Amino acid sequence: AQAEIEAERKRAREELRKQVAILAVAGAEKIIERSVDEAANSDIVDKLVAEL
Amino acid sequence: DLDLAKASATDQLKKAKAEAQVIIEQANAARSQILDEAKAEAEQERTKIVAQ
Repeated sequence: AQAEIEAERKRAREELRKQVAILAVAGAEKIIERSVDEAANSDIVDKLVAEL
Repeated sequence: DLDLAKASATDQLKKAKAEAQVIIEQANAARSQILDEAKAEAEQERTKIVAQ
């Protein structure tokens, strides 16, 4: 019984991690949407072409 | 009277041998009841713990 309880607790913790990750990346998407810069985009392009 | 020695032995030996069997059977029933009741109490403890 005690092992079953501990296992359910671990499963709940992993569940919470799964919950947070999806909405976190979905919010990061909007952070990109509302913080992007054309100078930052050009910096990304020039950075990757400098190491291709 | 000498020929009754076997008769007098069969008046005791086989009857005791048979009685040993029911003596064992009653202990077998007691064992079975004890183990069944132990399982039935353990399950009700486990359910209580997990429900908590």
